[PDB]
Formats: sequence, structure tokens, C-alpha cells
Amino acid sequence: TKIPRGNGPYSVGCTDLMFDHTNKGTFLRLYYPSQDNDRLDTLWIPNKEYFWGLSKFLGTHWLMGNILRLLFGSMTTPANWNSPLRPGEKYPLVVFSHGLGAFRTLYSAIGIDLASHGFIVAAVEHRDRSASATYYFKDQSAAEIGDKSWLYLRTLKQEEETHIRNEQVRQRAKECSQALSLILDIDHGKPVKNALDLKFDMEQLKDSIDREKIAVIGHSFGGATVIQTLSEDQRFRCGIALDAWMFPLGDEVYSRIPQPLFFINSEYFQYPANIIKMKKCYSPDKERKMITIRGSVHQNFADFTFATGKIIGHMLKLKGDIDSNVAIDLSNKASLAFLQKHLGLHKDFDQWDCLIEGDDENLIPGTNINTT
Ligand SMILES: *[P@](C)(=O)O[C@@H](C)C(C)(C)C
Repeated sequence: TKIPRGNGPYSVGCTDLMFDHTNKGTFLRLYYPSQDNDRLDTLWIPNKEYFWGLSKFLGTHWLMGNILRLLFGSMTTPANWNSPLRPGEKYPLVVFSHGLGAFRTLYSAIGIDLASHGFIVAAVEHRDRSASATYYFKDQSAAEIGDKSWLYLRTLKQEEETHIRNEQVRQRAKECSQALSLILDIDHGKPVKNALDLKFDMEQLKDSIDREKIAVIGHSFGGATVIQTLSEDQRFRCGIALDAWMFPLGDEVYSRIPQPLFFINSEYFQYPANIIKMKKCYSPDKERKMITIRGSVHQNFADFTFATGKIIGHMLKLKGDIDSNVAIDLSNKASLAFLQKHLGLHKDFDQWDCLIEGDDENLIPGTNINTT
């Protein structure tokens, strides 16, 4: 795999958690510091239906689905599947929200890097019909059998966009808060039966969370999700919006976010109508920071930036002018610094404080879009 290993000192484990089993329950992929480092065997896209969903998202047909599966169906991501959680410490927690057409497993470069630096990361799978595909179970017996019910991306008419995107961002924020509640409840001993039968014992998570040190991060639709979530749920102490797509947000949110917020943008995605909404968040009484990664495209934040070679990647807009590893390192290091500052971590992430100010040859402070 070309998805990069985490740069931090902790080995990384990965597992999935679904609870309850229904379409209203929480579904998430967990990346976490692992006790041991025995093999990097986590399957990147775990089910064929995700490839069918991606094909539908792309506006293609049945064969493209099968082509993607042939190419990527055995690809791994560098995490130890179901490895035991590293004991003896309480870890800060990030809840991560995916973009439109994505799903929980496609931001492993970010998740694994955060976990390698001592975070637990819960990457939610949304059931708002913004994921390419997702699944749930119709009853407990279906869960026991692995009899999945699949839900695919909803395509919208232009007349539907305003209303439905806002309904979806509200559902996404509810899902982020619900995922947090699930993890915090497990942390404090709530007996939970994972709807998925996996070797990872969820009891390991008891007394494993630093409950004061909680952040929400997300890409594109997931960046709007960060803002909606912060506005509704003060358990999240700061947020990081990776190339946020601001369209779904209602006017009311902009004055309702007390927590610090960090916008990390690509150079090549942003446009004035979007940036002006980010600027609406700024106020002298609040901490807002913004950087732009030079030579990056919207896909630099997601794992498909590592799926292909340089030429094919550039042609398909999965890669920018900048090296994908260099771009994700900047995004991850700047994020770590921001998290250390606003969660009060006692790590060495402040070494990257200059990156929050965009002080690097591959960063622009603020944005190239000077709409004011
Ligand atoms: P945003 C438009 O929700 O981001 C998209 C393009 C993905 C990267 C596929 C999630």
C-alpha cells in the first residue's frame, strides 16, 4: 500500500464498531494506539458494495464498480487489524466526519497518523445518504448472521439541494454527537454488544478516554459537519475543517460556535462563495485560523490521493502539484499543533506551531481568495 504509515511513536490498531445494529445506531471505524505492532493488515475498502456505491457516485455503471474492486479490493492500510489497545493511559479523542460520496474507511492516512501520536480516532459512517454506501441490520438476528441492509448515496435534483443538504448536515452533527456519546458511555462501563463480530473486545475501551480532550475533524461535507457539530455540542472542545464545503450550513450557525476552529484548505478547491462563509465565522472574541496547502487539490485530504501513480493521479484530480505525502504531513502536523494548543496536550506538537500561521514554503497563511 502507498497509504503512509503514521509518523508518531505509537503503533496503530484498527477495528470497527456498530451499536446499536439499526439504521439509527452509530457505525464507526476506530484507529487507536495499539499494544503491539505485529502486521499492517487492515483492509482499506472492506466490502464489494462500497465499490458499487463509488461507481454510482461517479456516475458510472456496473463495470466501473468491478474495475475498482479488481484494482483496490485487496489493498491494505497500515494499521494492525483488531490489535489490543495500548494500556495504561487516557487518550484524547477525535471524531472524524467523511465527505460526500465517501465512507468511514477513506481517511485512514489522517486517522492512522493521529493514532500514531496518541489519539483514539472514531471515523463515523453517516446514514444520511451522503455516503457512497453504508449498511445496518434490520434486527439482532440479521446482525448475528451478517445479513446486511445496504443504503446508497441519494442523488439530488437542483431544487432539492438547499433543503436536503441542510437536513443532512443536521443529521451528520447528530451522528457525530451520538458517536461521541457511545464512546464516552463505553469509557464509563456501558455494556455494549458490537453488532459486528470482531476479535477486538470493546471492554478494553473502559477508562481509556481523556474526556476533556475531544475534537471533531472532517473533510468537505465533513468540514461543514465540524461546524454544525461544534454549534450543537460543547463536549467537542475544538474543530478542524479540512477543505470545508460550506453550502449546507444555515445562517444561524455562524454566531453559535464558541470553540476554536481551524480551516485547512487546498489551493485548488476553494472559491469566493465558499470562503466568504468561512470568513463569517471570524470574530475578535473567537479563535479562527486558516491555512492553504500550496499545490493541493480537494482529494489530497482523502486516501484516494495514495491509490494511483503520479501521472494518472494528477489526470484524475486525485493528486495536485504537491507531493501527496508532503501535503498530508503538513495537514497532519498543523492539526497536531492546533489540537495540542486547544486541548491542552502535554506533547511536543507545539514544534509545529508555525504551521498554524502558514509559515512553510508549501503553505499560504489564510487563503488565495481575498474576498472581503
Ligand atoms: P466534498 C464535495 O463533500 O468531498 C468529496 C468530493 C469527497 C472527497 C469524495 C468526500
